[PDB]
Amino acid sequence: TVVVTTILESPYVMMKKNHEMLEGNERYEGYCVDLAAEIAKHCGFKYKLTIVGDGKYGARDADTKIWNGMVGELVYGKADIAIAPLTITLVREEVIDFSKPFMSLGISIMIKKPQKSKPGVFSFLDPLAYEIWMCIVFAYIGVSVVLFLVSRFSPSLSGRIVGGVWWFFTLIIISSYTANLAAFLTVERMVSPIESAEDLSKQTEIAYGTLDSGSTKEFFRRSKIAVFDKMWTYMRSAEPSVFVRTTAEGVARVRKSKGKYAYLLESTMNEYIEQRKPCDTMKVGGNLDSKGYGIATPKGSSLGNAVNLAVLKLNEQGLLDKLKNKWWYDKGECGSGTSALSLSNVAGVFYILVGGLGLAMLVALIEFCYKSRAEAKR
Amino acid sequence: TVVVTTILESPYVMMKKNHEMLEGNERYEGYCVDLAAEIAKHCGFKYKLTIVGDGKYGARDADTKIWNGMVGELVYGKADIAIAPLTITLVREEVIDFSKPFMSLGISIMIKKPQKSKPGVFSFLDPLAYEIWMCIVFAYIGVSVVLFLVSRFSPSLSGRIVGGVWWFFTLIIISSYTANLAAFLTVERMVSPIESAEDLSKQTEIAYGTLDSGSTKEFFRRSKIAVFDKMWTYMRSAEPSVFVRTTAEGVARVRKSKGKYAYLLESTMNEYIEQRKPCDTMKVGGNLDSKGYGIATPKGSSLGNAVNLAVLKLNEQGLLDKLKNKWWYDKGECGSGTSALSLSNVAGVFYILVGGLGLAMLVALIEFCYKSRAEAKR
Amino acid sequence: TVVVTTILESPYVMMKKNHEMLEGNERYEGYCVDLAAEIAKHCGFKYKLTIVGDGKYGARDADTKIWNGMVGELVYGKADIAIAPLTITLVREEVIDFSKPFMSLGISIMIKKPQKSKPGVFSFLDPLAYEIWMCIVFAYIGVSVVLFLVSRFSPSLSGRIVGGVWWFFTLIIISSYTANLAAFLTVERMVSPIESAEDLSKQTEIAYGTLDSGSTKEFFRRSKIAVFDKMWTYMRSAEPSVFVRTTAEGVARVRKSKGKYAYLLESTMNEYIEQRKPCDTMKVGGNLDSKGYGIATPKGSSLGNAVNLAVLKLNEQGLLDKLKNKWWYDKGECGSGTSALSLSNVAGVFYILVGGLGLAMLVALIEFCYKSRAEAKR
Amino acid sequence: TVVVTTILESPYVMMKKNHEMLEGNERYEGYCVDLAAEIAKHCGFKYKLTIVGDGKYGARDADTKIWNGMVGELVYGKADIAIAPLTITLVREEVIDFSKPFMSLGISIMIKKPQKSKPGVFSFLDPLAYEIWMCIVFAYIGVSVVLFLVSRFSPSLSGRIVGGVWWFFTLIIISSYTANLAAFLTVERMVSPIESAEDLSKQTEIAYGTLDSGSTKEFFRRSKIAVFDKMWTYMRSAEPSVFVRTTAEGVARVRKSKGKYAYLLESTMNEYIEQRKPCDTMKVGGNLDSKGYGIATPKGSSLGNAVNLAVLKLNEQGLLDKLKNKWWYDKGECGSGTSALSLSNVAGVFYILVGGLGLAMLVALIEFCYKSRAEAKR
Amino acid sequence: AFTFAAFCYMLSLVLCAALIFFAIWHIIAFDELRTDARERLRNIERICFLLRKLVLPEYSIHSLFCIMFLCAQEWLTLGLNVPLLFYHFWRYFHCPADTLSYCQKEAWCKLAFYLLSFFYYLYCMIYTLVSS
Amino acid sequence: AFTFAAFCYMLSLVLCAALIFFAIWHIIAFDELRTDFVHARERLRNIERICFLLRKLVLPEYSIHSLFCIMFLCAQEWLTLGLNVPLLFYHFWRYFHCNADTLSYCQKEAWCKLAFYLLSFFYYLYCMIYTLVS
Amino acid sequence: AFTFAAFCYMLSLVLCAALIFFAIWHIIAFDELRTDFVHARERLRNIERICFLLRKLVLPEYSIHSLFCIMFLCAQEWLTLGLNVPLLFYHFWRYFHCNADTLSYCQKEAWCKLAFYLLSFFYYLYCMIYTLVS
Amino acid sequence: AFTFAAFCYMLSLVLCAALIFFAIWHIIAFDELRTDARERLRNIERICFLLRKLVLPEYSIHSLFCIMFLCAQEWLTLGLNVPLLFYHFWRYFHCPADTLSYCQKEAWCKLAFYLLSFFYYLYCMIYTLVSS
Repeated sequence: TVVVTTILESPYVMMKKNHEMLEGNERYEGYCVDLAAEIAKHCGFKYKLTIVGDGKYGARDADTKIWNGMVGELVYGKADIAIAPLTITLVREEVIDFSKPFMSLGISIMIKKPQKSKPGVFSFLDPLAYEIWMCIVFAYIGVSVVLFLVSRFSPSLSGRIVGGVWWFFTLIIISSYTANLAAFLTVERMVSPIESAEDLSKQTEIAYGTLDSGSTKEFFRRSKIAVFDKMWTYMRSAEPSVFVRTTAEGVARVRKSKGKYAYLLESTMNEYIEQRKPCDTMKVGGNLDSKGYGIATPKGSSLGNAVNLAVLKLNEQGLLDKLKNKWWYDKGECGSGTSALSLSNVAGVFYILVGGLGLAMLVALIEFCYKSRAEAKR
Repeated sequence: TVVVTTILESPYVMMKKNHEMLEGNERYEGYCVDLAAEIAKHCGFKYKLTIVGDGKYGARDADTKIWNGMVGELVYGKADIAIAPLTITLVREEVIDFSKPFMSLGISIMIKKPQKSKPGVFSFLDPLAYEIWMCIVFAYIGVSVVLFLVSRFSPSLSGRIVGGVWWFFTLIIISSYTANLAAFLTVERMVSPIESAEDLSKQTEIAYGTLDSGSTKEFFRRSKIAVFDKMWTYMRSAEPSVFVRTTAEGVARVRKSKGKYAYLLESTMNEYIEQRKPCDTMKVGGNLDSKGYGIATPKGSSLGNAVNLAVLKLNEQGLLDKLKNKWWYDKGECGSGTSALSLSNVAGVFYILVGGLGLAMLVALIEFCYKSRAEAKR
Repeated sequence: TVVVTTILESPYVMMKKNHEMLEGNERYEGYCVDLAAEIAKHCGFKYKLTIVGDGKYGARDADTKIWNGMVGELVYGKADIAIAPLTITLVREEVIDFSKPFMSLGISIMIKKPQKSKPGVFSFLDPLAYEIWMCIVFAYIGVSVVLFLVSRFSPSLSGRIVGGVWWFFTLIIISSYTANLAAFLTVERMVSPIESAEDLSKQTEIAYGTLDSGSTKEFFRRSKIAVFDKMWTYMRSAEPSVFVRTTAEGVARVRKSKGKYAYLLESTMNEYIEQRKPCDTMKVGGNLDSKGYGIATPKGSSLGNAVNLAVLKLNEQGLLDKLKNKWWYDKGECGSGTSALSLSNVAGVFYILVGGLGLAMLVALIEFCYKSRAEAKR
Repeated sequence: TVVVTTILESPYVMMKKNHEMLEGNERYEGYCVDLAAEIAKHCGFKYKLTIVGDGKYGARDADTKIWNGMVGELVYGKADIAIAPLTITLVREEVIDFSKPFMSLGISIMIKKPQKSKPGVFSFLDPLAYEIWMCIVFAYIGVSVVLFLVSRFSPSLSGRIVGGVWWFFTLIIISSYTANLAAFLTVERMVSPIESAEDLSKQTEIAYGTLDSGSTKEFFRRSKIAVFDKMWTYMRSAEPSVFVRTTAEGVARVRKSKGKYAYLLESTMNEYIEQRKPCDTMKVGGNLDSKGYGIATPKGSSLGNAVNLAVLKLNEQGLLDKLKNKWWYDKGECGSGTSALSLSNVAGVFYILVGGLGLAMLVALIEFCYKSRAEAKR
Repeated sequence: AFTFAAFCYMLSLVLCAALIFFAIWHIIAFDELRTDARERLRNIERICFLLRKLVLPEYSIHSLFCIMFLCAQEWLTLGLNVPLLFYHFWRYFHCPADTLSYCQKEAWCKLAFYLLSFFYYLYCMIYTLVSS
Repeated sequence: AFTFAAFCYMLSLVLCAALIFFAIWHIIAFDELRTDFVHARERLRNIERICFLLRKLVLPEYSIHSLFCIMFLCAQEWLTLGLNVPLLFYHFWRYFHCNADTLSYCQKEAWCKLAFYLLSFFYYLYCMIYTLVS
Repeated sequence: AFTFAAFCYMLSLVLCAALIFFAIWHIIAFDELRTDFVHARERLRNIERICFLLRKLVLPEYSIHSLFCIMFLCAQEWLTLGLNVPLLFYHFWRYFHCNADTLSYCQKEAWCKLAFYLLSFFYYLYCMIYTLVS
Repeated sequence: AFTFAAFCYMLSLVLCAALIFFAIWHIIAFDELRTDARERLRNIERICFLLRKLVLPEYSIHSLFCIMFLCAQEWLTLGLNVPLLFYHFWRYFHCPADTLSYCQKEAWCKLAFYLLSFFYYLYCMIYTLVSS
């Protein structure tokens, strides 16, 4: 048989519900399970799905240069093959031989999907533009002036055509405003200003951090590009600590920071959470970097070419995409992903009403204290 | 003889109003009864009816390898012929000679008969909270007050601007109300409840369930179809349980639920139910699968050859459709069971209108008195 | 090998595009093709897909009792098996042995999908009910009366509350009408009063006919039911001749008689056309009768049981539904199946306007000829 | 040394502004050029560039069984190493040693850059025809005329009823206009253009096409995926032809078409195009498949082992991302390339307003003259 | 629950609520005029002015009642109104305007009729409301 | 079958009804003034009243006729508009063209104006009719 | 953070501004009448004018105060409404409770009414404030 | 194409179209009064009435111009209006109302200013329209 070493990470390596009532390869399930099944079908051998001890993927010590993880297993002969979501690198290739990637990915951006924003104190103006509002105001005051002129500058045929045209105007304005507001309320299209990493780079309102110990951190540290260097400078000087100790910690932070944070992680896990509950997440932008998960095998081996060819066979057959849609979307829980009107949407209306009414009262009072005062004193 | 084994399943076979005072074929009554009567009239024989012991149709046990129910009764001489809703299957055709289907059918969907057209008397205020209606009312009366004041103590500019701001305010207000109402109406209008199975596969609000165990879920299993595959995946990951015990359980739980649950069962039973009290159910989705019920008989027999012809003769004469009508609709406790705005949605408006009118008549009468009396007489 | 006799009828028996560049079983394609392929896989034999000569399905002569069609081929040994969309009957069973039906169907109703009706001269009233309109009219005249009373019955506090309540009323009415009209215009839900055959039975505006020579005609002639007998009486006395000579003739007649005709045919072909171009057809109601297509084989044969079992094997496997979705819906072309406002929608408005204006003019003129005449003469 | 065979495909490899006055590696320029430069700096060798004769990558002939292009050049000693967009495949990995992908990519979608935001000056009349606008105008002036007449020759009832009917008329008119405008706006608002491939599989208005022949359609073929299966079915039944000749053909025909056509091609070429004049294209749908380009080399070589390491080193240092940025965006002829109502939708309203106002001023002036002059002076 | 006829009944009810006080004022003016120089002449003329003035409202509102009850399909109620219409028509034909006894008698009878039609409309509306 | 012209024609005939009434009233006024042609004071008051009314019934003619003209101009109807033009030309001619002499011809002028406006009313009716159905 | 009460309070204080102005004008009117208490004819005309104005400034008090009361009643504010009730009770008492004697107490009555309405204005302001933020 | 400032320019243009005729009427009234018993007194008083009356419109419209050009960000145009505003303020402070020479001179200068601001606004609007 073969020593199929891997690690517990979903939806690649999962324990069936009846794991205690089972003992064997039937225990584990997920993506890499079916992957290894297809590989065995192509190569025709027996295997035993083992697991890593240190619960890590693979690396070496800085001082003792000892390989920890599946790398330590394969290099030191403790295993024979590692069908796991292993990341390809220069260091790992220098000691062993990978296969052509079967799943390409890259860093992504997880956030909470845009929820209904604040009622927008001055929202009743959103359906139209400030320019149109000021134009309407000026039209009103100008028509008032004109009507004032046809009373003193002349005793009508002036208040008739003016009345008709003003009726037309106000009619069309009413209709336009109502239609636009109805369209706004009927569909409620939600969007956010974050469609890339450049957006997060320019802005500073919503924060963004990464696991305080991992490959993404090292990458952002490196990559001296005008953009990612800016983000590294930001996160190196940013309070409170945007960094976290585990993934679920960052996910929960995003969930409790609806519009104040955004996490970075492998696009695969991001799409995963995007389909898991409570379905309050979403991936934005595209893969900033480019990486690929590939099989591993010791430097001197025999299956190297076999698996290197089987991976391409599958990728061309249209099977890896099948398994992905199975373990991400078909299994997906969020396959799906009106209200009354509150006062906070129209508060500005009453504010302006009261302001204008108080102004009118003050005007009338000063006019009175002037007119009557002059008529009495003189 | 001629024995005739059947099963007590309504409405195919049922007992007269008084089964204690009956002895013979007259005891039972139902579709299958008239069916057997016509069969005897065709082949010209005397028969005696009987019921199955286990109260089942027929099936094998993985250990006994012995057919139960009427199937076993036939294979083991306990029955000369079977006349009942005996589903046709491959396993059963291997041991007995089914006649051609006297009734074709298939899986169906069931939902609550929608008659929820009871609108609140003051529903027209639903688009926005009373928190805004009271503001509207009090602002109206306050602006009237201020206009009266300005026109009283200064007999204009202030009047002009209060009129303009009131115009702006009422504009925005009626616009908001109309837009929210249009959104509500539109949303309520573009809701296609259901027309087939996929209408449910692409949604998750309305759950759908089946019996705890039966040919239904089996058909859903081992089903290549992507729609039924997704439905089976959903129901298997259902929480709470979509599957339920005996039909009555699903029927009642969907009866109480407004539109949140649906029950997948046989089309024929769904028809029977839809024509039974409290007439609060219906069937819309066309039959998904396609099967049929047939008359069984021992393999080495002479009736089957002489019975298939009778079945086809009755299917051509429409006698079978006639019996189905008789026992589903003519015997139906439910005879046969829009877009505009009804008055009920606006009653409160006319109510308050009449209220204001009567109050105004009262005010005018008391003022006319308080004036004429006090002046002429007093 | 075997003599697989059939007939050219789509989507069951079709000639591939490269039929002239081919010679063999690869020529033909369709539903029955894959059906016979699965049958051969189950039974494991060779066959040659022949075709019928007389281009008919099967029947016998009234005087010479000679079997024409595939029936003549199988009974007279000219063939060995008939995998065709053959209809099961009593006569055919008396000479040969069919198999359990693989496709259940029944007569249906083809029509042209409802197109935008006439602009509805008095359509502006459709959003509401006549009762609400008359209520509004009476409210207007009554408020006018009241206002007339507070001028003579008294010199206000009466025109204030009345003004406010009337403002409220007209506001809400405007909003309701606008919202309902917007909902009507946004979605444009199309429906027709034909959801069954009972509808066509009661009404007589739109006609309905069938091929002047076929099984549907004989059926409608027979079936002495309160409904179908009415329709037969209708069509036997109906001008012009609703009957036709071929299917395509009736389809074209329905296409040129958008709202004046409805055809009857096998539900299979109906669903077929419903997916073909110009996609201007639709099937309504449900299968009035019940029939089934089944394999055929001579009375004394050997494959009888084999195919009788293979048909059920497939029907339980979920394969016939696959082939149907393939040759009807997947192959389907009509996988998919706003405007400005014309004057014809509001003509009644201007009609009523002009009527009322002329009435007002006449009233004013008689009032003048009375008042001035009395003031001059007296 | 070291020969380097490539292919003249932009922007990977291109010629300097003056290729006639150049001799050596300085002749060419592009991504692959700097790539090979870094490769040489890593492995420390001198190289000489060359182009392929057939102008192709590589493939087999069903009769020659002889690889062409750079593949054959390598297998037949005509090339020491290949550095170009050489798609990785199973067939080619069997004859040469591909390095790990220096660039991951996949199939993409292309559409016309939408900037169609030019509204008609008098668009606000679009909701309903001028045939109704002129009726409105003339009815207004006629009703004003009749009111003037009634109030003149009979100094009321007629006035009351004409006011009421005018109220009814204007009510219905504003309601109709507002509702039609709301329908227009809403419809125009709820149009999700595209976000993936399924957005097209479920529609047929916008056609999608590919190259006449290539790996693209081959991927579409032998594709179990239901979405890609349906897309292939559609394109195969496409009339006119969705498939086209060399890329430029599809590009131009989609450029001219507003939104009726889409071109499926490689994501990388789509990016290059989107960053080229006339900047009227974009890419939105995520990559469907997942493949990569790699450095090839003769099987029994030493560079591949020494080249995969360099490739991974550059992929980790981000040098590849930097080169792509340089040659796609920095070298981009296009730098980087809502809901409310803009004034343009209402300009005509203010135009006619100012028109009526100026006309009223003129009328008032001429009346003031014709009165004062004629009375005092004349 | 509403049927659009309850609206007509409510309107007629609110209008008869004023008709009844109008007829009460009529009877009171008659009792005051029962006294039958310049002071009395004016005290009589100022009231006769309002009286002769307030004719039109009755005809208008009765026409309104008849029209609404004709369009609301309340036939059983219209027959109980048409006699007053014919009476008003005969009045307009020839009305006394010796002149006090008949006036007070017609006023009393019309007041009783109005106050009973009040209850008639009220009960008819109450029954139409809960006819569900 | 509306074409925007049926509405215009029916409005025009509605106005022509008031026009016909004004013309008939002028007929009767001139008839009574012919008959007539403190009793002198009463006659003076009556003739003053009738002349005041007539002077108040001047603008309606111009207004309604200019309305007919402009309406049929925007409706693009040249089969009857050209028929209304002459009356407008005469109306503009009256300014520099125009009590025992004035009525001598005014009688026949008003009679012919009555016949003309009545003919135009009937023409507008028939045109609205055979335009509303087509 | 609106609660429908901030709008009511700001409207009430807007009205209380006019109320304060009327009260101050009454202060000054009574002061000038005290000072005063065809020169006699001029004084009679001036006192007639001022009394006419005062009689015209009667309904505003009742209206605005009843409005405050009913508004705070529908707003369900019992922390300041109970404070406005006494003034309404005094206003209704004035009917069966109420020129050298009337002003003797009217001076102090108007002074205390000024202080009262000013206090109520400030209270309404502070309440609108600490109700709009919460 | 519009920018919301073309609207202010159109409004000011339509308003100056009347201001210019107003100033023309001023100059004409001055030329008519140049004659300087009861007939002449009345012929002068009836015109002085309208003249003294038509003061407010100027202030109102100039305030409108200044406000619109302040809110439309047309600063270069407001500076060409503020001097007339200060002039009108000094007039209201002390205005002669010996009294004819200065009146006609100010009238002529104001008319020239209005007729040149006409063209200024017209050209500014024409340029703002086609600045696309």
